Amino acid sequence: EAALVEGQVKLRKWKSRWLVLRKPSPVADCLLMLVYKDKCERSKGLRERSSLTLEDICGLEPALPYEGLAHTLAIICLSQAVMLGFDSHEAMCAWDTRIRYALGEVHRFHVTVAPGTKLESGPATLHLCNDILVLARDIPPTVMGQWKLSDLRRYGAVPNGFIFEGGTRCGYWAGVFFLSSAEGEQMSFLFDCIVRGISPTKGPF
Amino acid sequence: MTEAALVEGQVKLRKWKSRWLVLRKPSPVADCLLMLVYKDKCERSKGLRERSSLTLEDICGLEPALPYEGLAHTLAIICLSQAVMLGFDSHEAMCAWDTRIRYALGEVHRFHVTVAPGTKLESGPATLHLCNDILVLARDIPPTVMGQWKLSDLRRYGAVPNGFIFEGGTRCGYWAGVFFLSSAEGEQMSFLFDCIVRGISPTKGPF
Amino acid sequence: LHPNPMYQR
Amino acid sequence: LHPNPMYQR
Repeated sequence: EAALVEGQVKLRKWKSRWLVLRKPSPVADCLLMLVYKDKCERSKGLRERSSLTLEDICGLEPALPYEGLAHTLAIICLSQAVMLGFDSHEAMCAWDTRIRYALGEVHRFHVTVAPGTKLESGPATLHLCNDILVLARDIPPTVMGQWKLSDLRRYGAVPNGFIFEGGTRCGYWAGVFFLSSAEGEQMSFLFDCIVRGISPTKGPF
Repeated sequence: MTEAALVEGQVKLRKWKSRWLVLRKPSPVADCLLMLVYKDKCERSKGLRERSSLTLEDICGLEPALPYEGLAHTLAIICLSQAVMLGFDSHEAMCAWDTRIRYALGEVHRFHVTVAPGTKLESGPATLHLCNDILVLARDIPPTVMGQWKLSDLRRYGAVPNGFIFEGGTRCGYWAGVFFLSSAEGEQMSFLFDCIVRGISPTKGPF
Repeated sequence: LHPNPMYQR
Repeated sequence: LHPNPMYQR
């Protein structure tokens, strides 16, 4: 029984438990969480204490202070955010690095949302997750706006920011949206690749 | 910047009509295929907007070299709803397309089997398809889906002398029960099953 | 015949 | 600004 990652992680009080993470399908946006009692009840072969699957993943947010812990990773879903507690900044980075690659194209950009739209103003983080785009805030993160990339009319890098317009299909989230950032040109290139079937790193899908 | 393709070339489509066909995954983690059809290679070269588009979002498997409508080098994209028949001239181009599309979609395998009489399933020659999280049986030309299971809903399975047995559980309502297939590749089928349900790709390791 | 690890969940 | 080829599909 294989894992994309496993190791000692605290989960929600904090309970330190040997966590196994894997994809249930070779090509699907899901993580299967396997909660084991320890490394023993796992390296032996016993069945997990508990399990959960997350099927609406839309981003990852590392390095968050949360409930006493300096180094926590958020797996963000449309429905909820799963918090994982680590001990070192490195152990958590490892988990962020490994999950992002595994799930295909998942990218995060720390931006400032400009007032004027249905969105809330202020610092947030844009998450691209394969098909979908999302704006997340706070600890724990919550989704404050969502779009299918196929439902975008236009996007582009601008001096010190980024813009994307949502089509009518978007309903409440239709319209033009403005973001302040130094990674705008990097953002435009990613959107360019994805909407054309190109992974910037892996090439054609 | 030009729109990428996993494969593109001259293909017949459904009488038959020849057109330059572009196949690509709509997203980096897609079970789907986007079909992009141009009149000729030039329209594609000049990067004009395609004549037609289609997204196949319920693919069950691939199966090459079935005779159909006067052609012998054809590829079937088998879906829960419909089969899409592709027409090629050369044998090797068809195989190239089959091999490239298979790998790109994840874990997609097929085994020629004979379905034993006794169950809800029609007996006789058929092809068993594993498409990532789903198992399908397919028959005829053009192939139609006659049985479908989530792999996660199977209680038991295993290789046997000259065959392979699998059992669908309560999760699969009227597809529940025990099913029997004849083939010389049961050991290969069981090992494939063992790997997928544990998240291992036999070829790629962990997903 | 092999039992299926996915099924127990 | 960059138009989206995915849009009209």
